[PDB]
Amino acid sequence: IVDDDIRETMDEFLMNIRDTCLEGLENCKSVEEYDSYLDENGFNDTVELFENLLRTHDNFENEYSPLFSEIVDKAKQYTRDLEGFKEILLMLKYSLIMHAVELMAKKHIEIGEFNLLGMIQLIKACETCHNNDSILNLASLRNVLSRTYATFGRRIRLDHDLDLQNNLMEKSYDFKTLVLPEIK
Amino acid sequence: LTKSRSKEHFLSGRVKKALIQLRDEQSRTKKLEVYKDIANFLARHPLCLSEKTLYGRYTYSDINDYIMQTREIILSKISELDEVVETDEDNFLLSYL
Amino acid sequence: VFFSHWTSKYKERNPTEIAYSEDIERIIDSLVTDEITKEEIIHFLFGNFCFHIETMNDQHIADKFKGYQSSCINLKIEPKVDLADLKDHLIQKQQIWESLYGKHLEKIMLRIREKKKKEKEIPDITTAFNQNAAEYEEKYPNCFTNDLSETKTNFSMTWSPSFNNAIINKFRESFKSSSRVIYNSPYSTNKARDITNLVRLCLTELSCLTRNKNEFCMKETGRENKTIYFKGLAVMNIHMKKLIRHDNEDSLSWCERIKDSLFVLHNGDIREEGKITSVYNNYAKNPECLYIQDSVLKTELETCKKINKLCNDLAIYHYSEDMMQFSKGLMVADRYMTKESFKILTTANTSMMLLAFKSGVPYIALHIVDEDMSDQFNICYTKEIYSYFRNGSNYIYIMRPQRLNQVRLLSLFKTPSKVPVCFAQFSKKANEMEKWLKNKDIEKVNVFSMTMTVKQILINIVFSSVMIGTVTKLSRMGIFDFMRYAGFLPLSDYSNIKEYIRDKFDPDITNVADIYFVNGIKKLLFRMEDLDIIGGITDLNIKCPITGSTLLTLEDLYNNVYLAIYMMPKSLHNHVHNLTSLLNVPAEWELKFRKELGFNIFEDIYPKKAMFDDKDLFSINGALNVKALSDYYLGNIENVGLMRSEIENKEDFLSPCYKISTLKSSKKCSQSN
Amino acid sequence: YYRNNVTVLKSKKVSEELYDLVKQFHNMMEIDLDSVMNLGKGTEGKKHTFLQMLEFVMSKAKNVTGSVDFLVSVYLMSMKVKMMLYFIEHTFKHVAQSDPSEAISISGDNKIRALSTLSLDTITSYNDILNKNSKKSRLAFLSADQSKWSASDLTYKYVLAIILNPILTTGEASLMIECILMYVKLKKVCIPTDIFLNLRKAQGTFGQNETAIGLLTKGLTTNTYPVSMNWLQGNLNYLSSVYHSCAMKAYHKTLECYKDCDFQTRWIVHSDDNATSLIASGEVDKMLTDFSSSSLPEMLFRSIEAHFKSFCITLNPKKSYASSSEVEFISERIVNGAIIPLYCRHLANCCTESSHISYFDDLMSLSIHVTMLLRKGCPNEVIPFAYGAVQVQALSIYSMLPGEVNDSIRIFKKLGVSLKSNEIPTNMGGWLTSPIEPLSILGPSSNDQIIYYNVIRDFLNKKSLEEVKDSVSSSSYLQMRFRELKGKYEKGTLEEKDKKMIFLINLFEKATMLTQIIKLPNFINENALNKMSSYKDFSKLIASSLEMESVHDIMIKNPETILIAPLNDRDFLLSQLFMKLALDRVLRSKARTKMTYEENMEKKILEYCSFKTCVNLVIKDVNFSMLIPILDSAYPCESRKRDNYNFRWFQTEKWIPVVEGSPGLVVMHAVYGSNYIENLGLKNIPLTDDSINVLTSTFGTGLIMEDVKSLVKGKDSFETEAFSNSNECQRLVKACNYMIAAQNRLLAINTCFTRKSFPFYSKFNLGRGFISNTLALLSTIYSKEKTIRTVVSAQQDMNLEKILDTAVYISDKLQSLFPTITREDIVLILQNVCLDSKPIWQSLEDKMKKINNSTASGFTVSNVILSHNSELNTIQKQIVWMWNMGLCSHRTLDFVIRYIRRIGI
Repeated sequence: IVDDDIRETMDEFLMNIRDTCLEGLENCKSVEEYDSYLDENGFNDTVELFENLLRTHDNFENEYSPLFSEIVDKAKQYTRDLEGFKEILLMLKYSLIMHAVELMAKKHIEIGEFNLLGMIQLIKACETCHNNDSILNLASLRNVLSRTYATFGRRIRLDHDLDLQNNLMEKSYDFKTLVLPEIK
Repeated sequence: LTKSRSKEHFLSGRVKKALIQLRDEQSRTKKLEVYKDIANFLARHPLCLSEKTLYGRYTYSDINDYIMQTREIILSKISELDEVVETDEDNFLLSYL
Repeated sequence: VFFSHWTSKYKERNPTEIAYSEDIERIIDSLVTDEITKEEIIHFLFGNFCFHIETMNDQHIADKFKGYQSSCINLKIEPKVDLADLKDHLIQKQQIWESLYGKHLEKIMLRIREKKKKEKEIPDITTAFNQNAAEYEEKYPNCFTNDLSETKTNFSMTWSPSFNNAIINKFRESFKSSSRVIYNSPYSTNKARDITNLVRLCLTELSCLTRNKNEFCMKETGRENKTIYFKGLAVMNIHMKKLIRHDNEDSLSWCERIKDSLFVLHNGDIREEGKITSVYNNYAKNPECLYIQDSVLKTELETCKKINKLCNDLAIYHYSEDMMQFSKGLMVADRYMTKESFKILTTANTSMMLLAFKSGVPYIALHIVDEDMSDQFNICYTKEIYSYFRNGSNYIYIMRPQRLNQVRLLSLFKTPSKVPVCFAQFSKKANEMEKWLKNKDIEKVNVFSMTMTVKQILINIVFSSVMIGTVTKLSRMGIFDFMRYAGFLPLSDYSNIKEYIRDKFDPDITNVADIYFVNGIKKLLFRMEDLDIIGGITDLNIKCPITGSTLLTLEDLYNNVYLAIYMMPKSLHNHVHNLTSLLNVPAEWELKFRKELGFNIFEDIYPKKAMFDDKDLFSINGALNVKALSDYYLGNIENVGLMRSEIENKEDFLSPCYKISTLKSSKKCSQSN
Repeated sequence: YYRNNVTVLKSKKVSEELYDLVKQFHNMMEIDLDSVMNLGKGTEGKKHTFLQMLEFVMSKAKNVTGSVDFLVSVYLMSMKVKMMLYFIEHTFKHVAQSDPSEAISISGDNKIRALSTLSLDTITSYNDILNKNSKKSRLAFLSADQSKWSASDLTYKYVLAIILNPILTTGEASLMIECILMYVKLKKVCIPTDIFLNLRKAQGTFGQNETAIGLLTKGLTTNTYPVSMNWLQGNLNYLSSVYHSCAMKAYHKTLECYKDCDFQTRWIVHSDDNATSLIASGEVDKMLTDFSSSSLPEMLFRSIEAHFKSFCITLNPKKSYASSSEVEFISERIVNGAIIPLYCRHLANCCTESSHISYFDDLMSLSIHVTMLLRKGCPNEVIPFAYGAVQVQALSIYSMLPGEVNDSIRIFKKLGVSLKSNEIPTNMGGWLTSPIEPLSILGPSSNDQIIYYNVIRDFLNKKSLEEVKDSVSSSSYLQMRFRELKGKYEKGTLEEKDKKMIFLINLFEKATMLTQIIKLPNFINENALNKMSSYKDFSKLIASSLEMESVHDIMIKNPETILIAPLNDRDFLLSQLFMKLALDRVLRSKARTKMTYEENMEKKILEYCSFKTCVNLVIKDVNFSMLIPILDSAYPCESRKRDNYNFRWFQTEKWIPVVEGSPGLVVMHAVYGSNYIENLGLKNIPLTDDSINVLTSTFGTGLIMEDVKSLVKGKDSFETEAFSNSNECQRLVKACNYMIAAQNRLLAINTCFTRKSFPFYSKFNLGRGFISNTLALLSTIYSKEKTIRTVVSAQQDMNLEKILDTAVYISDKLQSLFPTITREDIVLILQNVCLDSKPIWQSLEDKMKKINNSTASGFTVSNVILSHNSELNTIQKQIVWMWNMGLCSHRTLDFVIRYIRRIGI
């Protein structure tokens, strides 16, 4: 790898990993303060950084991505065997003292006459428009009506009236200020 | 979203059925009557689209072009059907607009 | 830093005057203007490197400094060894050298104002065509005219109407009769009689023995048989050089007459199985088996079914297989057979027959026609039918010969890939065809119950599919690259509206029914030159091949005209004519370069004549491009050491030459031995 | 013979030319073994670099010999001129790489559309920000092509350039200057001999004169003709483009010399191409009267034409066209910020050309074209006709159409093979019967992997591949299935499933991943091996027995030669030393030329290591393993799936289950351009390395004694390779490769010292058994609007801190926009709203069940802080939120709030 600051950064991270791991596996006669020091900088602080650097590198997706996969997959195996060896060390210490992806679909949720698919999208567009102080687009109001989406697909009808005036709205704390700085 | 009801919910299907019947209508006067009714309805209901309106990638000018094309087609059909010989139609639309 | 290596042994060499050529000093001579002499431009040229000192090691800048002093000493220039005087000299030199864009700016508006005159414009496209036709008229006489009856075959090169040894047995039991001759306009010294004599001779008595099961030679007949045989051979020569103009009348009316006649010729085949049909409906009669989620979509699979059945009604796969057998029979007919032999070609159909008629590249097609669809078949191929005759309830026709080429055989072999996919694409593009296929269902589609508008657009799509899929003539190439070079019109002023027609157009039109294309694109261009402000909608124009009103998006027209462009093979003439063109383009270019620069065919290159000063033909500004390169290398390469190490590491010159894959793979060297 | 030396050219092998020049540098005029085994011992041996080779050949050809090196045809170049052109282009290509607005250093295809679209959107953004409160504003673009870039350009402009580069030193700048000036004073083009004879005969008998191309010759007395300023096209696509961009910025800096107007002109330069713009503000009227034009594109065209004419660039008016909305780079003209798809080129190349070597590889190339046309926004009904079109061209061109000879289904039916129609492999003449999704996402390995997966699922008697994973990964289960297979085979009670499985294992036995099996050669190289001099050197230095045992003995002396790629000397030349056609074979196919035709096709059908390796390459594939489960449980529509229907399902279900299964994208409708993500070509190269060592070992043991099943205890190399080849050697080396980790350090001295057998053919391929990658598919532009589970849990592990800011956000905001909502409804919508194709609640639940189980157990403080340190550090902010819906236990909450939220030497 060549990219200057990030090159030095993820060189530094894994040389720290390798040196700390060889120093943890250097000598061990005493009790588990060695592994207690090894755990947080062998498992937490650096592994998820390499997992992050795999999925956020953009200009290396065609030149260094199979390299980075072979780095971070071995890092995953290193994390798992760290957990196993640490459990073995704990067991000595206190004695001496698949289908989860296939839970998708059935995604047509409707509340009353309004679809609960375009509400989230329209309201995140509403927050985006208020954040940059811009006017809402008409097209974001297109996906509100259920009748356009009622011609195809199974319908889930959940009977809740559109009530917007009671107590449970008061515990949100999301930008109570009304900002209309172009309006008389 | 505003919990308000719009007037005359049952016009689009009736207008579509009337235009489908006008495709097969051999009557000269009924076409003029239906087109005059359409012209009166479009005059009585104004359009409130603003100049800042943007729909997707279509600006207000594109929707105004569609409105102008529809009004041009309707007025061309009216002028083709109604034959009143040159009664100075260039001075009434300018005063009305 | 980074341990910079010296990747050469030329450390003591100098770019100035130690090299072989003596060209640098005449570059300096050509580059001195007013108020700039030899010494100052030499100093700037070989001391502007000092903008990059902070990002280099000390030995490299020492090498540059000693090269600088050696270059100054060797060129009889007083050197500057100090740094303060060098910096002062270079800052007044950047001051005088940055005072040069004004002169070039004045010179380029001077060149634009002299380019503004001496040019002329055309009012409209039609006047551009008339003026181009006028130029071609005084270029060469004996062309244009209004005579349409003198032209060649219009519907490309092949014929195949709707209706092994049993077929030719049927043919030989039908040819025992006499003959008539019917033409367009009265001819003289009628050669159709000789062709009728030729087919009479070659089929009556000499078809009983066959060499290699499809061809046969002739050696022993009487002298009159050889006489009429050689007479038919003497018929085999037709040459023409005319042109049908862009403003001709009633050839268009002829074109829709032949289009309607060919469509009513189409729906007459009675076959239901074949070669191409099996693979296409095994992919297409059950098209859900190529998918996974069938139940999500139900308005697209049966439309493909409907298109497949409609093509089965029009025998498009049957015609594609017929042209396939035609093409492969002519490919094998080009073989070691002599000049007194010829061959028969029989397709999978029951009444289509061919005669090879010598090796060459010619042939003759034969036809068998019933009595119900009779006179419009005389309408169809009337320019290339020689004769026809009656036997019982049969009409038998003799057709005009022409010539072949192997790339034309390739273009015919591609036909089962040519016609169905383009037919499907244009049928997708036509929205009224889409709503007609949407209204009808799969067991209620037929050809005899269409709307007349649907009828006419289906005539147009059948004609365009056949014509695109059977491209064989040079005029098709000409109209195709004219369509591609005139596809730049439909946006704002691009300064090529008519000048390409005025200068770079090549007027070459051979036979009729391409007038439909040229006035379709003329209508399209006159629709596009109608006033456009900012933007608009698409539907107000018309397709080129399939008319197709109420267009969806301009993407559709870009796609379908570029289908009509991109499916043309390159050289339909020879490999040695485009080969010789690729050699002669640099030959003529270098000859006129040599003529403009005053060199001859015997002298050396003579690198600078000091002519290289803002002339239009072959020159530079001299002092400008050197400054542009100087500040480009200033503004591009920053931190020279690290990217220097990147150059030495990625492209790895410190490794041997075979480590690079691009200099070891099969590129073929062409060494001289 | 006209007192000259006429000589035609001959195209040799590039590797052979490098071998010859590397020889003749080392005074190696005659082939001899002892002149190269004497030196070059390991990494301390003799070495040569590129530039000393370059200057050596340059000093060799500095001697006058008729300038035979400077004799080139079009689209062709000699060896030394390839070296100097390589030197210029490959020393300057990183300089071209350093320019952000230039596109000769493209990443193949995607960088073109990406950079053109970003140029367009930044230009339009600059127009939009200059539209506010300005006096006057006008903008236009330019897509320009030059007339004859190869022959109009003066090469001497380069001579003024090379001396200005600070990247070189004094001496290599002179090197490039001298090679350029040698390129211009000796250039000549050899006319082809056949057209020379044709034109000479035509002049002799008919013309007695010639056209312009004959006046260079002195009455056609010379074969070759010189061109001076024409560097041929395709040779310098890098340097010329960058200096053309130098002319572009010369235009820019020329236009800031104007006083009353401001200009900001950016550019994209490809070879033979432009895409630029110009922005003018202020008094436009006096500016356009100064340049004598009425429109800004007119002024831009005239200025650009005059500037290009000033520096030997001829612009062509018929092809360069400039408007206010179009840019045509090579194709896909983008209008008003929206790209036209332009699948006309893809569907045209679907039926206009092919590579024309074999049936299978032409089918592969056209299938790649199918993937391109499907990936570029295909229209509605043309997919099955495109399938049929590529199939009928694959059938009609080489391997004949069904119903006649050379059929695939007919041969299988006349043999009575139990296989059904829609599972015949594509090498066996099987048609492209794969569905849309596996061909679309993978390409070459779609249909074969699908049929292999289905038959392993059938014989293994499971229901899904997730069952297959933990069923196979447990050892000795495959052994008991294979032994019950042997019991069923000796008994004779086999069924049709066993017959299909034995046919597919013996099919893969005689195969690569997918080879051709039937491989008719060309004109055999035995009459053309004399063209290569390496074959001459291989055959220059009873007797056959001693000579082959001697040469195999000298491979055994240094086994590292044949197996590693050439690293130094004494391991390169020894390694290289010791290692219209459609019209032809439409006649050559239906023939008995190689003594068999379409009976060799059926005689291959007539007749556990392969089993476990094939089920392993089924299960060790990464993207196929996540490809199948999103197919078999997929919803039809909605949740940004079906908003329209006009060819709209043809983009969304093609990739939204696939691409959003990965992160980095939220869009629905966009033409995508993928990487080379599917790498099935990393399992095959260790197997081939084992194939060479098995071949070498088999030759060695078979030529030291006969009928070898075990050795007679010779040396340890023979003994350890007897351990290698006792069972299947590929299987044992890959199996022992999962727990040996040598990676010896490539010093060629400790490599032979450490272990002479296993790291030789296990660690000298720079590759072993590892795991591939899945990318984010690189969405190029928006159109007109057991090993699985660990890495996936790691995806949620690194995504945990993001979804702790996302799920809490959306839960709070849905509680904000519905105040009558209940906790069961929160559970329901959190069970249904998914991110990165992962439902939120079950993804949190699988992580938090183990930490609640670890907390509720009897472990002490140190056994709980070190178990889930990352988890507790992530849940510091929203532990109460996890306790709110009854998820987190009160013991875990108490633990979090108490321990987290606070003589001798």
